[PDB]
Amino acid sequence: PHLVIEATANLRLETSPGELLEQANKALFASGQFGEADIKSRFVTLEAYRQGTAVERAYLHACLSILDGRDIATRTLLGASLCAVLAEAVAGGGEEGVQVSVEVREMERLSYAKRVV
Amino acid sequence: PHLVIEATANLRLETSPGELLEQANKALFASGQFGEADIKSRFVTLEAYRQGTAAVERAYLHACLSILDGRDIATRTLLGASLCAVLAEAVAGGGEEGVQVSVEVREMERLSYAKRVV
Amino acid sequence: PHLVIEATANLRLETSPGELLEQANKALFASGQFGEADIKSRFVTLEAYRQGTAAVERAYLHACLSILDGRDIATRTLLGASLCAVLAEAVAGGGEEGVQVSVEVREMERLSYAKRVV
Amino acid sequence: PHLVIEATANLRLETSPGELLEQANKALFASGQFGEADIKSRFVTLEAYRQGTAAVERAYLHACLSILDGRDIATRTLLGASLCAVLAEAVAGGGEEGVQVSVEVREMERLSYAKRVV
Amino acid sequence: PHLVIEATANLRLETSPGELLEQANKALFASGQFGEADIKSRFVTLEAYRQGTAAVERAYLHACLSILDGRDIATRTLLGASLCAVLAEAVAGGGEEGVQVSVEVREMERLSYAKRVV
Amino acid sequence: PHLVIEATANLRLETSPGELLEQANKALFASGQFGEADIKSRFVTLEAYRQGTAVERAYLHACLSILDGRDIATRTLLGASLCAVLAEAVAGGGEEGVQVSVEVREMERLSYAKRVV
Amino acid sequence: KDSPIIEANGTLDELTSFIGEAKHYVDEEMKGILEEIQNDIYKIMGEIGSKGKIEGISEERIAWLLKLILRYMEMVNLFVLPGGTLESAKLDVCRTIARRALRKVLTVTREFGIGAEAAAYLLALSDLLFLLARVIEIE
Amino acid sequence: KDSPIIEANGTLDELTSFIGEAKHYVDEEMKGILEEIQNDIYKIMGEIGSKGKIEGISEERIAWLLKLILRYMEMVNLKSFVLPGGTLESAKLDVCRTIARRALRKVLTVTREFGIGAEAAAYLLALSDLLFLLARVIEIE
Amino acid sequence: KDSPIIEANGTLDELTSFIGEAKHYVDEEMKGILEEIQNDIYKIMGEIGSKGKIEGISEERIAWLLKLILRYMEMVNFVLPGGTLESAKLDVCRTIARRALRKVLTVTREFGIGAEAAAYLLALSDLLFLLARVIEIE
Amino acid sequence: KDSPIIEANGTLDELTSFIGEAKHYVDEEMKGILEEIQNDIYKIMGEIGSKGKIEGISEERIAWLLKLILRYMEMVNLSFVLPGGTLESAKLDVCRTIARRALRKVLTVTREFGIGAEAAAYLLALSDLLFLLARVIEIE
Amino acid sequence: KDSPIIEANGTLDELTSFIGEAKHYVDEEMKGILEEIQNDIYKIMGEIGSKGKIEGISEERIAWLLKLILRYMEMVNLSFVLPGGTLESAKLDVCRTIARRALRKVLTVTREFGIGAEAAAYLLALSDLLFLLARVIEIE
Amino acid sequence: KDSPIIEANGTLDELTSFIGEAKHYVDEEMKGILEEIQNDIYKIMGEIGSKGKIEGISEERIAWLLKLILRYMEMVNLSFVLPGGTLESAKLDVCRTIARRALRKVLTVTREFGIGAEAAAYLLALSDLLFLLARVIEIE
Amino acid sequence: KDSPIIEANGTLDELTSFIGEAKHYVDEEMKGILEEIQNDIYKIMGEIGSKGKIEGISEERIAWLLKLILRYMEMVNLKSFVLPGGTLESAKLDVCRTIARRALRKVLTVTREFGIGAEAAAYLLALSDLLFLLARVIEIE
Amino acid sequence: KDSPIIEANGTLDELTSFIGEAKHYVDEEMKGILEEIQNDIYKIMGEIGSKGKIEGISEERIAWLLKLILRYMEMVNFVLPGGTLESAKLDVCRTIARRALRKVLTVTREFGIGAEAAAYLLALSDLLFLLARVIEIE
Amino acid sequence: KDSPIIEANGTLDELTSFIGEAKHYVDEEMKGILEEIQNDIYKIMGEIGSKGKIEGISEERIAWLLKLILRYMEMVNLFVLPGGTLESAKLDVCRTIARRALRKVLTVTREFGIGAEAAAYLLALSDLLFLLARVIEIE
Repeated sequence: PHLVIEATANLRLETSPGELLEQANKALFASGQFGEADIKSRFVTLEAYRQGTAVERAYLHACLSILDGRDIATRTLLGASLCAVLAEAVAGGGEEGVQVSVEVREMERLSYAKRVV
Repeated sequence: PHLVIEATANLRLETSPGELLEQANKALFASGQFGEADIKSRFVTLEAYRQGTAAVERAYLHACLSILDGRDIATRTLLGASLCAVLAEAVAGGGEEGVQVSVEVREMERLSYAKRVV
Repeated sequence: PHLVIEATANLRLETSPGELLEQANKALFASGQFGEADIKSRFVTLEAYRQGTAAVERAYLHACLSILDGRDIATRTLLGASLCAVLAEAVAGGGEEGVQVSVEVREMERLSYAKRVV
Repeated sequence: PHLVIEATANLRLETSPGELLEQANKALFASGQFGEADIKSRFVTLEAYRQGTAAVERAYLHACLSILDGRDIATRTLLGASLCAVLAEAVAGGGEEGVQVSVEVREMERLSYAKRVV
Repeated sequence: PHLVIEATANLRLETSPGELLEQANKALFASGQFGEADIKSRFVTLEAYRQGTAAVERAYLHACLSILDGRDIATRTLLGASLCAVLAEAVAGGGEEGVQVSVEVREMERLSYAKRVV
Repeated sequence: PHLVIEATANLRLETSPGELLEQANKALFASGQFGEADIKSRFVTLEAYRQGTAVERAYLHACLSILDGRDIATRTLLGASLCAVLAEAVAGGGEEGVQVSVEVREMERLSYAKRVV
Repeated sequence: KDSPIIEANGTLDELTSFIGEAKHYVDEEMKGILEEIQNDIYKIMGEIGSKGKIEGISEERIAWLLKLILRYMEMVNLFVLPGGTLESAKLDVCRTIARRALRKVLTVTREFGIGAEAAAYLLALSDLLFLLARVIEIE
Repeated sequence: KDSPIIEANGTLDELTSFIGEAKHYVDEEMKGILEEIQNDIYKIMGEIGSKGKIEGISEERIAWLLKLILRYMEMVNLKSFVLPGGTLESAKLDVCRTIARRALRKVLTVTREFGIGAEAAAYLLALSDLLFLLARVIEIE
Repeated sequence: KDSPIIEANGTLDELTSFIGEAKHYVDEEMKGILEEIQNDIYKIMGEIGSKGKIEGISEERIAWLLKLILRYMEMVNFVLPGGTLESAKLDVCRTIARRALRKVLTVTREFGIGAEAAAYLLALSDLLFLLARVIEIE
Repeated sequence: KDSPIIEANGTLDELTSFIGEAKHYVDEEMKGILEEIQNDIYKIMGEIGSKGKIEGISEERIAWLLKLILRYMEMVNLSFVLPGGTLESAKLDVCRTIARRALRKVLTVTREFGIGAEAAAYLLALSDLLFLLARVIEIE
Repeated sequence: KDSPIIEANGTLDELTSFIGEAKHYVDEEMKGILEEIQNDIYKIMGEIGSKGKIEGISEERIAWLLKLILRYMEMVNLSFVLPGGTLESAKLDVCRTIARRALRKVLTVTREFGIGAEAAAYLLALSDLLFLLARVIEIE
Repeated sequence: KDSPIIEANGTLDELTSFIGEAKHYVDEEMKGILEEIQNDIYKIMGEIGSKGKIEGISEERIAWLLKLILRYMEMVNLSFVLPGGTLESAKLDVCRTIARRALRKVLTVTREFGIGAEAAAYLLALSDLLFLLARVIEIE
Repeated sequence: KDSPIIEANGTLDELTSFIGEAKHYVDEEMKGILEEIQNDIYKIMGEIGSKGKIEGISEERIAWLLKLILRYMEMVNLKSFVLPGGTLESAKLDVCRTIARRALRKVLTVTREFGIGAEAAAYLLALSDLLFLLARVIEIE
Repeated sequence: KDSPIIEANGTLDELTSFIGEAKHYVDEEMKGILEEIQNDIYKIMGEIGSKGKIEGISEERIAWLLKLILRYMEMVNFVLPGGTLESAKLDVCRTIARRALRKVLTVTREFGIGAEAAAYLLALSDLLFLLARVIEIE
Repeated sequence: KDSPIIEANGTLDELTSFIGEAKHYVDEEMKGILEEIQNDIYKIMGEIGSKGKIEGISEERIAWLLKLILRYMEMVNLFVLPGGTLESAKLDVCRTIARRALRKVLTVTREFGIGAEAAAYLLALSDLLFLLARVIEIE
């Protein structure tokens, strides 16, 4: 699976990006749905961003892409698990609360290619 | 919803990324489909890019709007059209030929989407 | 179509990102499914990344090809296989173990997709 | 059709096997379902047999009629009843208790059935 | 598969039961549907028999091939035809009129069939 | 139900046909599917037989005919039960292993006639 | 009360009524046979109407018809048109109705699994009625 | 034009014809009753054939059959099942009875699918009961 | 034989049997007509039963019924069924012929066979009607 | 991951768990039998979950249950009795009813996919063994 | 041997077995009640298994449960509580939930075949009685 | 009162009852966890029974189970083991298998009505927690 | 007129045409065999096309193919899978074989829906086996 | 595209390829005819593939085939397929044209397009038959 | 034994046979390529016939075809009618069959979820066969 975490530049985290990614991988691994070496995560900081039309804001968004063929309970729980990890890593940012969210999307399985060099 | 705008490095905009993002959020807000504080947009400049196989210098602008599911096709089509027009008018030019501008509107599974506020 | 290639910072490629993107566009063009000027690709290097939980230096390469919908499975599967082979050939190595290379082929809703040329 | 009649060695019949088979063929012929020369029957005496687990001398008579398929249930049921009555009448007795007499009517797949005359 | 060949006592064969059974097994083996060691055949001579109701002396030969299920009709029909030709060819004659030769091909339920080797 | 056991002439059993039939009836009775007095078994020795096209061989085959209206578990188990009984009765025969098998077939119920004299 | 149960009893009732008419055109022996048939045709209605809860005709009744059939086949030269005499005509009508009753009974058997003996009886009956009609024409 | 309309009229026609035969085996009183019945059947056929556009039998006709039924029940004493056809004449009425029941089944199919003919069905049901009683009366007398 | 085929032959057999009874209540001329009809019905049953494999009635038979119909229409001027006992028997036969027709038409609709048979049965039901009226008149 | 495959494994898991509880209420001999049964159930689950790709229980296991059944039938004499004569026997009656539920689910799988006939036979034999063991406890 | 007939008897058997276990955790009075219930369940199974051919429970049995229910309601005062206040009451809460499962299966049979309405009523009343008995144990 | 709504609540009730029994075989800490779970199940039943009209469990509850799961995973080291190593662990293995049955029923509701996704996630996490708690008892 | 009847005859026609080509790449003996086969195919087409009203191939024709098959099996010794087309001539027969199999599938559809053609299907099955062997014989020789 | 559109174009492509092979076994005149046919087939594929949006063959093409058919019928007097090697190739093409027709007709029945194409393919299968016979004769 | 499994193997067999013929009309290099293709098809048939139980072609085979395709596109001027030469005609026929095989394989993939790589291979194959045919005409 692939996990992409996008944070705004003005977001302050409790931990470094490194640490957050490690926690996220532990949380995903612990779900029992993935092989250890398959979980690939990456952290991205956004410098050009805007939230809404109105006030300084910050946000954190993650998107987990998994291969398809899982049920809704599994996807919902993976979402809930990561969201909690991400949320606890937020110290704050901007002048309002920080929205944290997680999308869990499925990748078509039959067409997915994978090779190891 | 989440809006990601990717531009090539050689694309010249009429205005700054900041202003473009603000215009995009206004355009989305105005659709009536979203709460003001939920519209999250981000702009990305691409340094390593190619378009086609021809040697002519090119530039492009692409946006992808992710919205929660449960909307009809008219709504999605119109959101696409609305943003595309905003993006197109922000382009001054770039490269040796016309700039391609496009918008994808994708739905995010609603039941599995997690959200909370710190 | 849009091709995004993400590589970790510690990945070593045989060729520059420029060269990789050109090869990828040739590979896609050759499929016969796309117009030459429509193939848009971009390369991204990741500085903050982790793979798995084990304390082993690792590197990876991932690509995601987004195409408009309406194609069959053979076509999508083959596009995946074609790109994956290109990406794999370009890897020199990186980290302390083999490099995983993968390709996702996803469809973009056609009716809602906007496109303009400036 | 094929009629196989199996009797235990200790069964006593009112008539010889020859006579029983002739009566059985008349009974089947009379049904109107068969050509005269097609009705083939055979009688078998069983020397090694056991009925149930109780230590009681027993005897039995069983017949199995195989007909080509394509007949209804009334026809099959009646063929069964007809033969069973003949077989029952022919039993004088045997063993230390009443003799069970039964008839199975089974269908043979028609399309695969081969028949030649030398 | 199991092949049972029943001949009347007054049937004259060109060859012995032994040779007939060997020919039958070759014919079945040659169909490509069976393993060599699985083809089990047996020959039975009938002493008590009747055919029809007419007093003319008659003779017959009948075989029944039992195979596991899951085969199509062409296969079953052909197995029938193959054996029937062998059996017919092997008949010299018997009785006062032509000999009827027939073959039934029946399927055995596969899931419930038990088999082991001692 | 009717049980027919066919053995080749060169098959050697541990016990007599009599004893084999009694064991088979006990095994069937024990299934709970049959009345005691209804189980009718018979043993047949084959003098003219051939197995395969190649070697002296022997075999043992049984066919159990029961009235229809039973499920697959029941039929499968009846098959398995008898097969085990038959197999343990085999001492050997021929120059190869002895194949032992059991067919369980259903008899049409509505058309089946039964009378007692 | 299921559609086919009702229809089958209806037809069996109709059959019985037609036999009831025919029995006044035959002699004492055939009349006695036909009355037994009407009784047996009633046990059949009980079984069908009750969807198998009530026992129908025994195997003895089928055996009885078969014995009569053999008795009569032995004296019948067995194509003619139906109704050679008035009396035989009545039995040919009964025969065609018995076949209609059979078709309805078979529908019940196929749908509910009951009535196989009844169907066999009705089938044998239609054969007996045929032969009796021919006997009248011959005699 | 619809299958069940056609089939129901067919059966009602067949019923009427059987009554037409039976009426030659009964006395003057029963003959008069049977002719009234044949006329009522024609009214029923009109209603069914026309899919309810033509009025059928009135409530008075059902009431008429019911009065006859009571008249005859008072004169019929059965203790157990009797076979059909005690006399030749009664046999004809038992045949008519079984046909009326067949007509009823077809009429009910029409009622269930089209919503018409409920009175007709009631009439045919009452008719079946009357024909039964008349047959028994002949055997008794 | 599928269901419609069986049911149609059943009904045609029943029709023939009813005619077989009615023919003992009519005079020599009508009896001859009714026997010709019973033979034609058998020919129809062959065709229906064999699903068209066996040829049925020729066009001459329909023409024959039509000639009789015109003969009788010329002699016939609402009545209830069964004016006389003899006419009643033919009215019963008529209603059965119509039942046979309905079953034959089902066969025709499903299998494409029997259109002439259906035409014959239709013409027959008209002839039987007229013959019944003729008996009452005479 | 077809509906009936999932449901059947679910039920077999539930069966195994109930046996796992019951085994603490029986003696050393019956405990050993019940542990063998739990292992056999896992083999069955492998076969069903994999839709026949993984081999399940051998014919030896069915033969094993049948031998135990004869051993125990010889020691059991019953008229009608209610479930649970003793606490320990009650646990086995509960296991029996679950084995039958597992069988019904396995049969659904067999009917739709053509797999599991031996498993179904095993479960059927198991429900008979569990019945007898329960009666034996009450007797002893 | 229609699918829902089989499934309903299966569940009723399972119910009876659970009661059979629970009866070893209650006193003499409740044990006697539970044994009467197990006997009534067998009558219900007869009726369902035979598709109505065999008579089931009489109206007397339903009346009997209702009398017990009133007896116990008079002694039970509840706010919201969780299942299993004591070990013994827990066993009856499990039985209650199973009786409801049995009811659902019986109702399916009633809806499709028209039989078992009294059985369903009995099972419904039973699930109410089992609830009250459990609460009584916790109270006492 | 749609078939799957009823069936899902039925199963959740059954789950709660089994937990109610198991809680008398565990120590004070696990008992407290199990009581919290029974309360959460009631919230789930409210939501399902009312077809989403009544709010169910918050995201906090799912997060709570996940925290416990990590706590316990850190203390559990397993190869393959059979269910029921000890009597107490057996009770939790039974609860686990029921939670999975509850999940299957809840998912049916989610698929047809669009409700209960969090409930399903909770039940899924619960079945993982119950597994670990059982193993912990056997280890300790 | 029915889809599967039409499609099956179509395929049998196509089969016959392919054999017609292949027969110009074989020797006199095999050519004679292939022409007998083309004639048998026409008989099959008659039966299928007429929905069983025209008699098809007699039993003797299947017996004939089976005798040829045994003749040729005795001369063919394969140890493992071989690719189609070892020689040009054998390739033509491998193509014919694959078409005969396609013809069989279409004939079986007809048999399953209409109950006709079981012998035809058996013939086509035997034919597929014969064509296989003839191809191998050419490569061997 | 919809199953039958795809399948029909597939078959038409296959037909064209078989003609492409056959044209190397015939003389200059027949080769010219076959090349015209391959061009017409492409025009048909456009129409079928585009669901009627693209115009297909004009009526002149059917008229052209019919003229050739009459020309050849005048020169042609039961035979097995493949009298000569060259004629065999055309018999194979004929059987494929009929397969193409069946697929085109499915498209016509479902979508209402391709009736002229179907007529062309039907006429083509007749022409190919005659050309094959002509080769054997000559 | 499911209908689409059988039909797909049938078509793949037919494809292999047509290639088997075509290989006698090409030179040593193309012949070698075509024999490798026939071997790969055999592996595909194994996978489909066994409903996925037997492994089919590796990603290496798809990569191999793609390399050949690029090799040939570089030397092909890429509308002509099929069959410019006799030899190229044979490959155009093979191409059309490979597409028919693909359609049948895709039906299997859609119904059973197996064969996606096989379908990709067959798709790539139909492209290679096209180019090889053009190469023959050019050369």
